[PDB]
Amino acid sequence: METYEGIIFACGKGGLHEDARKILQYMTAKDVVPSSKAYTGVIEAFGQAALYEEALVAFNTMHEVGSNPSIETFHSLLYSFARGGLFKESEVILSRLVNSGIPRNRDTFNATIEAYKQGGKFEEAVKTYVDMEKSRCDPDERTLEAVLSVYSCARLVDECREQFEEMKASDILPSIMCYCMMLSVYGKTESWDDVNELLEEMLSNRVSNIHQVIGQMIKGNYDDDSNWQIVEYVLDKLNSEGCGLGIRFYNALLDALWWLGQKERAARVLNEATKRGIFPELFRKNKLVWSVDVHRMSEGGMYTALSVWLNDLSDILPQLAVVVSVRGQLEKSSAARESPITRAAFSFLQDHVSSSFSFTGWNGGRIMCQRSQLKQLNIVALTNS
Amino acid sequence: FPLFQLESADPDFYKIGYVRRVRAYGVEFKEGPDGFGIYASKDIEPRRRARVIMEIPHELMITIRQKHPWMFFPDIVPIGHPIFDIINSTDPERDWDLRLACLLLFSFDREDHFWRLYGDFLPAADECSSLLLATEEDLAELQDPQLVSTIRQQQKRVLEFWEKNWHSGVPLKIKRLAEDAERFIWAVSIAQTRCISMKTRIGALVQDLNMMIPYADMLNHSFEPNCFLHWRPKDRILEVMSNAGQAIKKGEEMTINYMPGQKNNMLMERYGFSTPVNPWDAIPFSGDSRIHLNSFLSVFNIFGLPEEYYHDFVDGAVIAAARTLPTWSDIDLPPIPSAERKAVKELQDECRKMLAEYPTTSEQDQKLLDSLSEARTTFATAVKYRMHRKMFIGKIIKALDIYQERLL
Amino acid sequence: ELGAGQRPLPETMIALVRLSGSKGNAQRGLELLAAMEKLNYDIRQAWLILVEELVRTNHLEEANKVFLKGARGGMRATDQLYDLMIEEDCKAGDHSNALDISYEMEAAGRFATTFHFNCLLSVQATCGIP
Amino acid sequence: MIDRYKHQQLRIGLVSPQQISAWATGEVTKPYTFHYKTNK
Ligand SMILES: Nc1ncnc2c1ncn2[C@@H]1O[C@H](CSCC[C@H](N)C(=O)O)[C@@H](O)[C@H]1O
Repeated sequence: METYEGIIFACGKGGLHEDARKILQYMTAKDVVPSSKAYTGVIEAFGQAALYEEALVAFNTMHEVGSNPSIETFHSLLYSFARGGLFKESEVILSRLVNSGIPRNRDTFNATIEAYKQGGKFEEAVKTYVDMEKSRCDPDERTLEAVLSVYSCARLVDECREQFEEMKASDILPSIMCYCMMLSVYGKTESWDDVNELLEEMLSNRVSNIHQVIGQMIKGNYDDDSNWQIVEYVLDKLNSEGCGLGIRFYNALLDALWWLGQKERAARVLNEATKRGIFPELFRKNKLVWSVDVHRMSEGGMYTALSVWLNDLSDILPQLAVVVSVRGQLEKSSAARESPITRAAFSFLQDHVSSSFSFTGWNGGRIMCQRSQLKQLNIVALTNS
Repeated sequence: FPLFQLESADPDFYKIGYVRRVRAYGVEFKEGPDGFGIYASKDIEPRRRARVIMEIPHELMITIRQKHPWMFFPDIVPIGHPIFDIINSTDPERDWDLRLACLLLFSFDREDHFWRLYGDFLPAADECSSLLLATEEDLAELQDPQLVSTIRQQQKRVLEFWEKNWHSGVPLKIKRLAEDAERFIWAVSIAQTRCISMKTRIGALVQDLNMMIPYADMLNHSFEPNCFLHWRPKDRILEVMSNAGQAIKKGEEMTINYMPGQKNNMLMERYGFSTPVNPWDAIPFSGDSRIHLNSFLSVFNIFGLPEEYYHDFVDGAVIAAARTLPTWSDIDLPPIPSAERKAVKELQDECRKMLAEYPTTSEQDQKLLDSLSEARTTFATAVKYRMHRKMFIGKIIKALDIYQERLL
Repeated sequence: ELGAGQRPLPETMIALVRLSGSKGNAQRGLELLAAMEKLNYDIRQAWLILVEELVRTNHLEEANKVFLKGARGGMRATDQLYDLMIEEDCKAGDHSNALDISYEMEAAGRFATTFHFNCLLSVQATCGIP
Repeated sequence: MIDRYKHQQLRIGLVSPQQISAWATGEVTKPYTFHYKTNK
């Protein structure tokens, strides 16, 4: 029990779903009933790879073997759903947590804000933060980062200033993720004065090494063959808290680069993430489907993903080219086609390949291009400002 | 408050049996243009066991042993009567209907016999649907050379028997039974269309009998019957029993299975009728194209073993389609959808090739039947037969189209 | 499939039932048969398949347990499977199971013949009590 | 149908001295029936 749970935790931490599945099969093949904690590690790994179907099967199997889910199990699902913006499934857990006798802790509130944010529900995201303070609790550093992303996403420059300065008002030294979100909201409004003001703060950074290297590489100082090894050195050091922290770091970084005009640099940063296992669902290239999955990405990251995907399309035929913007129960509804990600991807595709990618009549969160229309198709310019 | 809120048969039809211990429970005899029938006079609620619908005493029946020697139960032929010699001269296998016809005509001549009264409710020569009464023009409407030749042999066999045994030198007690060939042909037609064969125990003797059973020969045929026949040896009563646990609504027709496992051409040869929902009808396919038997059965919710197919659009024709279509099966190998569409397309072409063999179509035959005004009973029966076969082939084309699409 | 909200086909359950019998997993084979009954399918054909797989894979002891439960439950087996179960039990010296099945065979409505009696006699003749 | 078989038997036989001992164990050695004084 101790060895099985130890290995599965590592698989769930690093998002190695294939290894986690084999440990579960090995335990069953030896007539061993895995513990409730062991299944939670398997559920964690599937959520790291956006394999929601296999994650909910393991959750279903927990009750079958009598290993009822613990509080940590309902957190593995919430963080898995939060990254994809599946607030419909997040509310199912929340409506289940109140019935299961589990009070809402702080971690539950953070996932709720993150799920609503990624799902485009900006009004409901701040309401959770509004209702969180009424219930007392104690917002942590990620909660401040959770609500800062909401304001940064909906282009609130003055709200983002107040949120960001208060982070350092308590001598917290906000992480590199919050700095990259400041660059996005300043880069979205073309506020080039504030961008240079924040960059000089990240250039000195005598205390934190990651801010210095990442801040330097954004400006383009580290774009040399030998000078890209230092940037890679930081990425390998950050590639030790698992895929959970990595996806948050790359989403903010690509968002900052795209809004600052460093669109060619964002292409190489995304290429650095994929080889490290980040965004394993991003691309599929077989004879049937050529797909790009952007439901767990930021707006800047999605644009970078589409730009590379479109350029690679023109190089080469599959039966279909699809863009997965909504991946959940919201697909079977009209709300998915009104999602901010779905509209942004379609708007991005409209003025890059003319009217070649149209919606689907059978799914709200898909943007397809038939094989016949693929014949009638760089397509996107990737340059640094 | 209570202040503010198919014709019935002749009343004497049931009464003549009723005064002779015939009992009917919850059913009524109703008469229509197509003939008599038995219908539930009220809502027959389900029970744990089969419910008694009708009870018919043995003494009101005309029965003869299926197997030689010929004994009659009850014994009505006097010793030394010349009718026994006529019965005894028959072919034991083929001439069971001739033996019953001789008994039937003999029974009409007896003053005390019940069938002297019951014979007046039998269909006449122009009302019986037996193909023995069909003219050569009626057989021309069958569009089935095999069935036509079978009927012609039946008519030839019946006629030659009358000519041999009812010649000029026979006694008057024999002449008055069948004064003309048509009278004897009608008797054989009644024998074929109404005979019920059962294994019965009478006293200590168990034997197979060919039986003419009044009020039970008014039950129509169904391949999904709600009733069955049961011989009660202790008091010598034939019971008509509704299926155990089956609810029967008021006005629903009470039916039995005349001929389990038999095709429409067999129903036409024996009883002079056919059904479009016969689950045993077959169609000759080449076998070049085959569909997946397991998929076809599951698409239409047909369960059970092949010899006991049942439905949980789907009717007896789809069950017949499952048994007659060319099929393949490889335990649990799944069928490729694109290869199954080629088979379905090729099977539908062969189905249309056979519909094109008929000069008319199914709906043209149906409107012809509605336009009739002076048509013999057998003529309409012949048209219904070919129309039912066209409806069966057309049902297969529809079933294949549904199956081809539900395989996605 | 169940987690996706889809309803498994009757043929899909039969593939799982037949697979369970090939591995001798009678408990899983019976769990799947209960699922088919819950799904309102017809388990007679799948029960017939499960028993034959266990007999074929030399799990005669498990096959008798599954067969009797179905037979005592009211299901009527095929005449081919009746002759299979009686004969295989008597070849293994299991008169107790062969007599139980033959009693259920007649209760269903299939009377024993000389073949079935000769199977029981093959074991009765060696018990030392004439 | 198959008869509901019922095989039951009983036998009598002469008894060995060993079986006689196995019944009792238990040897009666005194011709006394009941005590006169204690009525025991
Ligand atoms: N299902 C059915 N469809 C059409 N005709 C049927 C039928 N079942 C029975 N018949 C007819 O009924 C005859 C059997 S005797 C049944 C009673 C009969 N209708 C009568 O009035 O005397 C057959 O000759 C057949 O022509």
